[PDB]
Amino acid sequence: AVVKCKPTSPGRRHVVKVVNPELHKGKPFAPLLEKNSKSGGRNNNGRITTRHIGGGHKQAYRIVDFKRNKDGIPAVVERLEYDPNRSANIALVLYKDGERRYILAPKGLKAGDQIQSGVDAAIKPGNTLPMRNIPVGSTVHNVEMKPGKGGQLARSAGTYVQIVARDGAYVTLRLRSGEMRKVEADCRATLGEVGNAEHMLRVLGKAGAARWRGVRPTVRGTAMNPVDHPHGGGEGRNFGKHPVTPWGVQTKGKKTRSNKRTDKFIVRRRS
Amino acid sequence: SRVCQVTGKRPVTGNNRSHALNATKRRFLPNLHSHRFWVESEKRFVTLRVSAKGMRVIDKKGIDTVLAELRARGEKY
Amino acid sequence: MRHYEIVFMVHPDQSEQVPGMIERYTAAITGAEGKIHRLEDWGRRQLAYPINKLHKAHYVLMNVEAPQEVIDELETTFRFNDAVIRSMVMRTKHAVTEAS
Amino acid sequence: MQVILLDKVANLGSLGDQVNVKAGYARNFLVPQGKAVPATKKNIEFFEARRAELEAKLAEVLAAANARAEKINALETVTIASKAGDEGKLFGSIGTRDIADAVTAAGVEVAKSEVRLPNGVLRTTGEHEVSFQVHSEVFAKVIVNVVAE
RNA sequence: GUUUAUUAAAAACACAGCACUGUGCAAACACGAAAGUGGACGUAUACGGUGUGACGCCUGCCCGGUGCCGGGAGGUUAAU
Ligand SMILES: [Mg+2]
Ligand SMILES: [Mg+2]
Ligand SMILES: [Mg+2]
Ligand SMILES: [Mg+2]
Ligand SMILES: [Mg+2]
Ligand SMILES: [Mg+2]
Ligand SMILES: [Mg+2]
Ligand SMILES: [Mg+2]
Ligand SMILES: [Mg+2]
Ligand SMILES: [Mg+2]
Ligand SMILES: [Mg+2]
Ligand SMILES: [Mg+2]
Ligand SMILES: [Mg+2]
Ligand SMILES: [Mg+2]
Ligand SMILES: [Mg+2]
Ligand SMILES: [Mg+2]
Ligand SMILES: [Mg+2]
Ligand SMILES: [Mg+2]
Ligand code: NA
Repeated sequence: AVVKCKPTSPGRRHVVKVVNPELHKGKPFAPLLEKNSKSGGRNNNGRITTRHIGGGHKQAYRIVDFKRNKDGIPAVVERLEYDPNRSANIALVLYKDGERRYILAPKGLKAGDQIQSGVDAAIKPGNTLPMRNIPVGSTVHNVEMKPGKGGQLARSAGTYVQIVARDGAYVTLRLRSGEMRKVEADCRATLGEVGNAEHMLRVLGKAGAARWRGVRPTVRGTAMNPVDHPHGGGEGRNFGKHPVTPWGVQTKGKKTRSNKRTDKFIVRRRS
Repeated sequence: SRVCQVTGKRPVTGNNRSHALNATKRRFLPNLHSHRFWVESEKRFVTLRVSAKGMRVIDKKGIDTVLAELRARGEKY
Repeated sequence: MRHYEIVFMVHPDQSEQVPGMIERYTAAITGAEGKIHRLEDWGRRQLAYPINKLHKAHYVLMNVEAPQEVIDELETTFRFNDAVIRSMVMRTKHAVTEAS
Repeated sequence: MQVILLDKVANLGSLGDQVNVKAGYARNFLVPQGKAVPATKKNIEFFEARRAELEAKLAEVLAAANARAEKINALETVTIASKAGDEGKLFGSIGTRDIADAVTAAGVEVAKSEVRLPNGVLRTTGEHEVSFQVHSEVFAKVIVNVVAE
């Protein structure tokens, strides 16, 4: 799965590819596609609000079923498909009634496996249940934060959530960041980890590989002039300043979370 | 905009005076809050963006009295 | 065919549903062309130490002759059943019918 | 805020007092519900002078037929359908919704919000001691059973 | 590869890689008086910021100063 490229040229010497032979070679399921136009990090006002965004390959958007609300009807996986939008791979599933959908592909999922959602579903991976029927200690992913919201936690490749406790109406989750968080037990989760766990093992190898992922170069603040960045100035590699964002806020350790609305759900912050 | 529907209170302008009496322009904003008011006559709730003083006015008078004045002014609710 | 000895302890609040559990599992083994040799039901026994802050666990013993796949799905049933505490499956290399 | 009451309030009401409540209590709870109206002199005579007895009789003849539950036990200990697996373990829980409609003739007779569940929504096969608040002091104690069909 | 259009193409910038740090999602952050938008129809194997800069072998001591993080007993301390 992880292949080192031979150094036939610089820019190829350090490339490490993540090759999955089970990904569908061919076109994605057209009914579940739609346009996803690039923004270049610009917003309503046409101004850069997120730096280092722009370019990269054109990408169609795959409508992935995060809700997983086709309860009781079994589905069979037919393809593992590459998704340019997420780090995870997606699986095309066919329900018994003839409906096809895209779901996040869990680790042990391949073509032909059976999945279903609902309260009566089994505890095999790829099945979606409320975290009230899922046993405590189970490894889940695609976790809803509100009942019916859709599933926002543990969606990246190789990620998962551990159900740590169930105090009746709520369930405590250990997130991939190490944070303990309360979630309503009626929220839904898919059993197993997210597949494509070797995604983090890839090495881009060259500047161009990041460029065609839509990532524009980052200029260090200390390389700028004082008018551009709080870092910057000096007759050759001077810093003499506490590291800050381009807008003067201290970076290198300073809590920026200020919600007061969701702290009731956070059992313990990450460490 | 930030206007009380009952009293007509809107942002007024003033100065920030420092200890050195430096004057910088500032706005005084009304204490506005959207609030669903129960209209006993019409068997329904009417949401109004009112200042806190506007709420006190609605308690002093009736809600119907204030709605009549709002209707007279052309203020839609 | 392999001989297994299954001892599983049940929460002493679902004990009145234990007979429902018993015939569900025996049907699974018999349905899969197995055969139950012993089906002793020891009832509500004191534990030697608290398990899940409990005592009085309901012990059920059964010696069966089933194929592997039935046993694993039986163990899976025990694992995901919260009314079952501390199941225990062992090979016995012989059918056992004598009482305990 | 001075307010004149229209019915029995738990901790400050005697159906005719002019207690001094906080503005939020009157504005958001007491007035929008039929419990009190502001104590303007307009209302005070327009309360005391002519209805100091007719709303008293209306409340009393309304407390009657509400204190008349007639649903302390509707038919028997009512048995309600549900979908569940083994070991009890109600898959689809029973809530204030399902209790109300099933206990009555398809929910027409009784409303949905007067169902009190001390144990919360029902999550296991069995009979549970659910309450029923038809009126401000009415506690109907129907036993509801749930069966996995 | 990029750069001072019009005296500087470089050892400068970027870079893949590395590390720290923030961020549990109505994310942080940014643009906006706000609505809203980008981040992202993404979800910690993600995203932002900062420094360093393939790779190899490595990265030692100091928390006194400044900053940041945590604690709150005590002292001081605003409006009221
Ligand atoms: Mg960036
Ligand atoms: Mg970088
Ligand atoms: Mg840089
Ligand atoms: Mg310079
Ligand atoms: Mg500056
Ligand atoms: Mg500098
Ligand atoms: Mg410099
Ligand atoms: Mg120097
Ligand atoms: Mg250029
Ligand atoms: Mg040029
Ligand atoms: Mg030049
Ligand atoms: Mg020049
Ligand atoms: Mg030149
Ligand atoms: Mg420079
Ligand atoms: Mg340069
Ligand atoms: Mg450098
Ligand atoms: Mg120190
Ligand atoms: Mg401190
Ligand atoms: Na220090």
